[PDB]
Amino acid sequence: ADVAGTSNRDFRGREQRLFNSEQYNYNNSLNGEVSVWVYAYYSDGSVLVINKNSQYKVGISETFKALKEYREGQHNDSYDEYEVNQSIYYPNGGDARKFHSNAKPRAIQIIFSPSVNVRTIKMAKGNAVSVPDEYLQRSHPWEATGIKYRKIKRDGEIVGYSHYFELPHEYNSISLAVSGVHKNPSSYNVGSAHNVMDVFQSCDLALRFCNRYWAELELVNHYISPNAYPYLDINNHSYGVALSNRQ
Amino acid sequence: ETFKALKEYREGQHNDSYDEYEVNQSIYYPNGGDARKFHSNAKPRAIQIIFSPSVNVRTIKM
Amino acid sequence: ADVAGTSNRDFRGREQRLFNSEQYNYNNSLNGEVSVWVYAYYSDGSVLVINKNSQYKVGISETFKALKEYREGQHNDSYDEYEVNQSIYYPNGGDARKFHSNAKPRAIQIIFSPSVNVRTIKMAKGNAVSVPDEYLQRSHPWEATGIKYRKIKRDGEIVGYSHYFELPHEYNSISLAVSGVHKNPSSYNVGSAHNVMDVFQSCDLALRFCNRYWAELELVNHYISPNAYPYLDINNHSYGVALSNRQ
Amino acid sequence: ADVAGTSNRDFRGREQRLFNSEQYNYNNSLNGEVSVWVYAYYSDGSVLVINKNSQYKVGISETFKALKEYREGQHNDSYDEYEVNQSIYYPNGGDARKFHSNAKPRAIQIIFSPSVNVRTIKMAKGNAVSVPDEYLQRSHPWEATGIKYRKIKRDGEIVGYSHYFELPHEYNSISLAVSGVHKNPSSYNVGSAHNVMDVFQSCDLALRFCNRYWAELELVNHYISPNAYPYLDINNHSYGVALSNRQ
Ligand SMILES: Nc1nc2c(ncn2[C@@H]2O[C@H](COP(=O)(O)OP(=O)(O)OP(=O)(O)O)[C@@H](O)[C@H]2O)c(=O)[nH]1
Ligand SMILES: Nc1nc2c(ncn2[C@@H]2O[C@H](COP(=O)(O)OP(=O)(O)OP(=O)(O)O)[C@@H](O)[C@H]2O)c(=O)[nH]1
Ligand SMILES: Nc1nc2c(ncn2[C@@H]2O[C@H](COP(=O)(O)OP(=O)(O)OP(=O)(O)O)[C@@H](O)[C@H]2O)c(=O)[nH]1
Ligand SMILES: Nc1ncnc2c1ncn2[C@@H]1O[C@H](COP(=O)(O)OP(=O)(O)OP(=O)(O)O)[C@@H](O)[C@H]1O
Ligand SMILES: Nc1ncnc2c1ncn2[C@@H]1O[C@H](COP(=O)(O)OP(=O)(O)OP(=O)(O)O)[C@@H](O)[C@H]1O
Ligand SMILES: Nc1ncnc2c1ncn2[C@@H]1O[C@H](COP(=O)(O)OP(=O)(O)OP(=O)(O)O)[C@@H](O)[C@H]1O
Ligand SMILES: Nc1ccn([C@@H]2O[C@H](COP(=O)(O)OP(=O)(O)OP(=O)(O)O)[C@@H](O)[C@H]2O)c(=O)n1
Ligand SMILES: Nc1ccn([C@@H]2O[C@H](COP(=O)(O)OP(=O)(O)OP(=O)(O)O)[C@@H](O)[C@H]2O)c(=O)n1
Ligand SMILES: Nc1ccn([C@@H]2O[C@H](COP(=O)(O)OP(=O)(O)OP(=O)(O)O)[C@@H](O)[C@H]2O)c(=O)n1
Ligand SMILES: Nc1ccn([C@@H]2O[C@H](COP(=O)(O)OP(=O)(O)OP(=O)(O)O)[C@@H](O)[C@H]2O)c(=O)n1
Ligand SMILES: [Cl-]
Ligand SMILES: [Cl-]
Ligand SMILES: [Cl-]
Ligand SMILES: [Mg+2]
Ligand SMILES: [Mg+2]
Ligand SMILES: [Mg+2]
Ligand SMILES: [Mg+2]
Ligand SMILES: [Mg+2]
Ligand SMILES: [Mg+2]
Ligand SMILES: [Mg+2]
Repeated sequence: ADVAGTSNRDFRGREQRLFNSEQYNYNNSLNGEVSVWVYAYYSDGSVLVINKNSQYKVGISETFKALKEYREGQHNDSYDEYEVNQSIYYPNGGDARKFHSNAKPRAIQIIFSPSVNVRTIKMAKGNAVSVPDEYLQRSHPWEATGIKYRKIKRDGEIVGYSHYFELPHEYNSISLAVSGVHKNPSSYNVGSAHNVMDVFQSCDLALRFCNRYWAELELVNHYISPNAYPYLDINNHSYGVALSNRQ
Repeated sequence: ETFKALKEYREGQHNDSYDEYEVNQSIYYPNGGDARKFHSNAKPRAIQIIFSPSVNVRTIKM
Repeated sequence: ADVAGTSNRDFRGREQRLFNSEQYNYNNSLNGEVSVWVYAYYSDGSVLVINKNSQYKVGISETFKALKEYREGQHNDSYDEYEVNQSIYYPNGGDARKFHSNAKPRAIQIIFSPSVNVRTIKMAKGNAVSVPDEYLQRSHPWEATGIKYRKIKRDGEIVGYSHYFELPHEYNSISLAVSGVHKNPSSYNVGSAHNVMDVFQSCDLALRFCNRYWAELELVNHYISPNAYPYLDINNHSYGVALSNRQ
Repeated sequence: ADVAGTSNRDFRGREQRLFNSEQYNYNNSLNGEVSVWVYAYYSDGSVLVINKNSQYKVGISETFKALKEYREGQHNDSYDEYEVNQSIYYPNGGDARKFHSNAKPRAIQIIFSPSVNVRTIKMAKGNAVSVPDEYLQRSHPWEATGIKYRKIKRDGEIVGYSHYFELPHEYNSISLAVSGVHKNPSSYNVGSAHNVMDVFQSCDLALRFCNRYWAELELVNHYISPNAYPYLDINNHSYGVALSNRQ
């Protein structure tokens, strides 16, 4: 046989490159996944991740209460935290024993898989009683925030998209939903009558994952990296795997 | 349902809830947790899916 | 001096081989130990080991209750488990909040040291109220189960004997005692009048060991291997050390 | 065929009677069980049963502490009960908050299977520090109490033997061991040299059972009756099954 790495007959090299290219391209087909992650960062350095993976479109919707830190199997000041919520829903509405709950997120990062179309991304960032813009009567139910997403890149390839915003002020008390649509450069509308019931089934088939990691390092090591997920850390370093035309 | 949601939960009884957080960490990534057991008895041993007879079987997706 | 490994004057090699042979043969003398282990395997992957080591003869006897899983320093549903025992002693006799106690053993392995005589092994596998065979009136107090023991082998040598049985069914609710006698190819009966009081003293001198390990791996690493004990794991792999005529 | 119940050719009737006779006689053979029960009765109406079943001989030995009532999975005043024991071991030796512990047995019943030889029964009824008769120096280690055992009878047959004694006084604070030997009308001594190692193995093979029932009714219904055990209740009623020459 030809010697490795010296000719066009290195079929192991050609198949390795095809194996990667096919994964990249499958994810972008209408048969592929589109995925979103919301990361809520807490002052103790822990991170709640919520992930949803589905065909055609995907999103996540959470209340103010649901994004607060919850330590499984530990004390959580649960009575005082009921009172904190009352005081956040209406000023002076509660009887809490603290000025600032350390369970409130200090920051949110939203990441989409590279199979999203960025122009379809929509976010409803509401106040603590789940209203998008001060009063229901004057609320558009979302903002199209695609222009703010940064490309997470590895070896020159877009491995995902990130929108990050800090919540450093006492008044940053939010509810949050986000949504994006899978790329579709074709003129076959996946929600047109021929396929609309498949998209209804996709609403039931979407898989969700939720967990609190103790540190960004642990999130990088045990969540992002093992699953070949995109990520951007506090030092602006990009994680992910480049696949298109690569061995 | 998530992996976590299908685990056994005994309402109003002890559920080893701290150890079970650690079991989940060890299931999400090998050697990722610090649990005090090899196998969680809260993990399902089996799943049965049943549909009503009004389903069309060719549309079922899992 | 002669060079190592090249002549009959490698006295270090001769002494190494004698050191091993003497241990093998001492254990088989009437001055040596005979040992039994009972392993009760639980559905959480943990393993109760009971070991007894004595001269002349050895055994272990346990109730249904004693073989149930007990987690030292943790919750054990101890009130519900009293009710589980009532329901196991007589059908519908208890008021438990579960159909199957996960503390019930899923399997038993009995292992004897290679100094046992296999034809002397006896087992009383009783029901949950400690009766060998349905009713006392019709019970022979034991079954001689030696024919069922497998040889645990390493490098061609018998390092011990194993009888394993699963308890996979709801009705497998047992009490258990086992017993074996140290080899004695001589015509000197160790229980004849000259030595019988020594065997009575051996009943008092027998050393017992009991502990729950969290996994078969941990049992292999920290119990079986450090002490040069025989074992057979779920994958049918044999552990032990061959000693006869070996360096 | 002949009609049932009218001739010597009712082979189903003959086999039924043989089936019962064989159980009766097997239990009395040297291959059969001999069994002892100790029942400790508490003032709350509950009953601790300890049972031992073995070939050749059988007994039970318990400390003062071990015979005290223990409610599995409930409060047991365990600190105060340590102090009660100190005050029972030596007058004014403890710092308990009660004059009389309700965990002390009010009565003991010892029952043997009908395969015991009554003349071999021995009892060591000690004081609370486990001394048979006031001081060790003057103690015979047992009393042969067979003459006091009553025959428990059903349909004319001895189904077992009972010795009962109340402990109604404040000073009735006891430790207790009992022992009996299986019948052997032969001149083959089961402990002579030919078989002595089998009797040593029987010491390891003896099966034990222990449990606290909440009432004598529950003991009758769920312990005595289902297992065809002999018993004598507080009303002097005999329980058991007659088997010899019976359908
Ligand atoms: N492309 C490129 N890579 C370099 C150069 N110097 C060092 N590198 C390293 O080499 C790696 C890329 O190597 P290759 O994948 O073999 O080169 P390629 O440009 O992808 O070409 P093909 O894989 O043959 O299509 C990068 O990760 C760089 O860190 C350079 O001049 N050009
Ligand atoms: N006996 C034997 N062992 C082999 C052979 N080939 C590889 N081995 C390995 O060598 C090991 C045994 O080596 P030795 O103990 O030196 O050979 P031996 O047969 O015991 O002979 P002595 O120790 O000199 O009595 C085994 O564990 C084998 O895995 C072979 O042909 N014969
Ligand atoms: N033996 C006997 N039993 C009676 C009499 N009257 C009523 N019985 C009842 O009948 C039962 C015994 O019946 P059987 O077992 O048929 O009589 P048996 O004397 O044992 O005779 P075989 O069984 O034929 O050997 C007892 O439980 C009594 O309650 C009587 O006069 N004699
Ligand atoms: N020394 C080099 N000269 C020319 N091209 C290079 C060199 N090193 C890498 N490249 C190529 O340039 C492209 C971009 O790779 P690069 O590693 O710069 O991007 P990245 O990992 O997305 O971002 P960065 O490394 O800047 O964080 C890839 O195709 C890569 O192989
Ligand atoms: N390649 C070989 N050819 C001949 N004899 C061998 C070879 N390898 C090992 N032996 C010898 O054969 C005997 C049996 O050793 P072996 O390792 O097969 O037994 P074991 O460890 O009890 O079982 P196994 O390895 O099959 O689980 C030993 O004396 C050993 O030294
Ligand atoms: N009416 C009767 N006349 C004659 N013999 C009887 C009668 N009833 C029973 N028997 C027989 O007398 C024997 C003794 O039975 P019985 O029921 O009197 O003894 P038990 O059950 O040990 O004691 P008890 O019934 O007095 O508590 C048995 O063989 C039985 O069949
Ligand atoms: N504003 C508050 C906060 C707490 N408490 C009281 O202090 C007790 C403990 O507080 P909690 O907030 O429930 O904290 P933990 O019990 O420590 O935590 P958890 O409930 O999560 O286990 C409560 O039962 C409640 O009586 C209160 O009166 N008023
Ligand atoms: N891997 C583990 C498991 C438990 N624990 C400790 O043991 C205590 C009790 O364990 P937990 O798993 O919370 O069980 P329970 O309290 O019995 O059950 P529950 O929490 O469901 O009421 C915990 O607070 C925790 O301190 C631990 O340190 N490490
Ligand atoms: N069949 C049952 C089981 C439990 N319980 C009640 O629930 C309480 C807790 O149950 P238990 O079985 O004792 O479990 P734990 O307290 O969790 O474990 P442990 O006792 O081993 O520490 C008990 O006090 C008892 O009141 C009950 O009424 N009936
Ligand atoms: N003579 C006694 C008896 C009890 N106590 C105290 O009261 C507490 C409770 O008593 P205890 O006898 O242990 O009863 P419970 O806790 O009710 O029962 P258990 O321990 O069996 O669960 C103990 O920790 C001990 O401090 C004491 O000081 N002196
Ligand atoms: Cl497509
Ligand atoms: Cl010897
Ligand atoms: Cl016989
Ligand atoms: Mg807990
Ligand atoms: Mg609380
Ligand atoms: Mg780079
Ligand atoms: Mg081998
Ligand atoms: Mg409890
Ligand atoms: Mg206490
Ligand atoms: Mg009668």
